[PDB]
Amino acid sequence: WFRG
Amino acid sequence: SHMNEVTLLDSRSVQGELGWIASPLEGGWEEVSIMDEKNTPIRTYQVCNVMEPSQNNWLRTDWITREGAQRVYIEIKFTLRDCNSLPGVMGTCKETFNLYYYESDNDKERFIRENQFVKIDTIAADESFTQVDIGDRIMKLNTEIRDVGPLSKKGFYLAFQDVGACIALVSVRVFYKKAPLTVR
Repeated sequence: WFRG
Repeated sequence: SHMNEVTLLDSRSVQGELGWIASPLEGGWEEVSIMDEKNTPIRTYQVCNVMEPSQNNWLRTDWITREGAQRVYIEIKFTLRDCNSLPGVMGTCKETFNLYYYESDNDKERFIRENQFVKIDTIAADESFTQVDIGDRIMKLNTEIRDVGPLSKKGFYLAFQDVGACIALVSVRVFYKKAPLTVR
């Protein structure tokens, strides 16, 4: 879920 | 009283696969390569099964020497998505994860019992965080540190347990403290  | 740090593991400076071991292998913790705010690749571990019942997703490192250190420090940088931004009225969403360790003389352990892992703490977002501009948003990259000892085996395995958070582990840095040397 965390794309940077 | 100034002590040097001896670094045992620095996950953020690993290039290519970390190769940590997830239980379950699929549908729990996943390795996800992301770019940080400087377009530098980081190997992260992520899970977000918030539309399910409570979780039991484990992730472990391979064996880490303690080099006869009495105490080891474990610093985790992580980001999470707030439970109030996610759907569902089952009340299972968490904003924490669990940190564990297993001391062992065996550097090739596999298929370890949950009850061989000793809980260090429930890790929560608190006052220590770096603010990162992600477009219009300010992301908290949270930093939490814990320490364990007195250690008594050649090394140890670290483990991370997800119980139902929307969580990304960004950095794991493991170190011990050592008095400065005398420069002969």
